[PDB]
Amino acid sequence: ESQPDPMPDDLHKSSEFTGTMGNMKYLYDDHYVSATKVKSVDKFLAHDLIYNISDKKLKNYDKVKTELLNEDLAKKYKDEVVDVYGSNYYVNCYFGKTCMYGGITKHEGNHFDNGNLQNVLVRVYENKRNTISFEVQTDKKSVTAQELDIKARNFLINKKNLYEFNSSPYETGYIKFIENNGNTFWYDMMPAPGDKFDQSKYLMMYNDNKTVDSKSVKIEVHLTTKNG
Ligand SMILES: [Zn+2]
Repeated sequence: ESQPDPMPDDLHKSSEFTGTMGNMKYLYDDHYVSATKVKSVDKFLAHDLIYNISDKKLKNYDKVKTELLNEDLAKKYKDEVVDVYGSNYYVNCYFGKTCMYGGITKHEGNHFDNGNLQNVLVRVYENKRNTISFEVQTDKKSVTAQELDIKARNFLINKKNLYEFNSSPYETGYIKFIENNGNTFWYDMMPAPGDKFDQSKYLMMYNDNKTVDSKSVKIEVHLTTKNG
């Protein structure tokens, strides 16, 4: 069964976050771990996998630990040739090391043919009006929801100032995934109330390694603006 859509009090309010909105912005603004045809090299806890992945660009890490929801997932992927996509953090990361959640898909059989890319449609709703729509791309057949989530938020940060250093133009936001079997789920896009932001804790939602069919999945982003 589907996750029921948000109740009014399910959704975090950015007005109730008095920490730094930049710490959320940072997780999604041109920010991801990406690795291809890798195989885990080690483990810390029972539910995690460590990989030798170096960031090209700014050269900040060469090992990545991904935590999974349970031990069965770790065992399932441990010796598989995988591709990795996700949002990394350094604060309270403990095994040039960085930490993330989920992001795992088997490589073999998971790509479209002629170097093809699959376009996935994101409809954006602002105070319930579909104001803009845009496409994100993946070359994966079964893609993590996290990868599509990161791609969509990166675009909304840049095009819609979704997150800014001090705050956000939006009060609440969730990203909803609609699958072709009718299953739906959603992530809260705002930080928990209070004055600190816990990145390890926020990102932990991706631990389930949730995958969707890229060719068929529908995405909705539902935002509410501040005054009314
Ligand atoms: Zn691959």
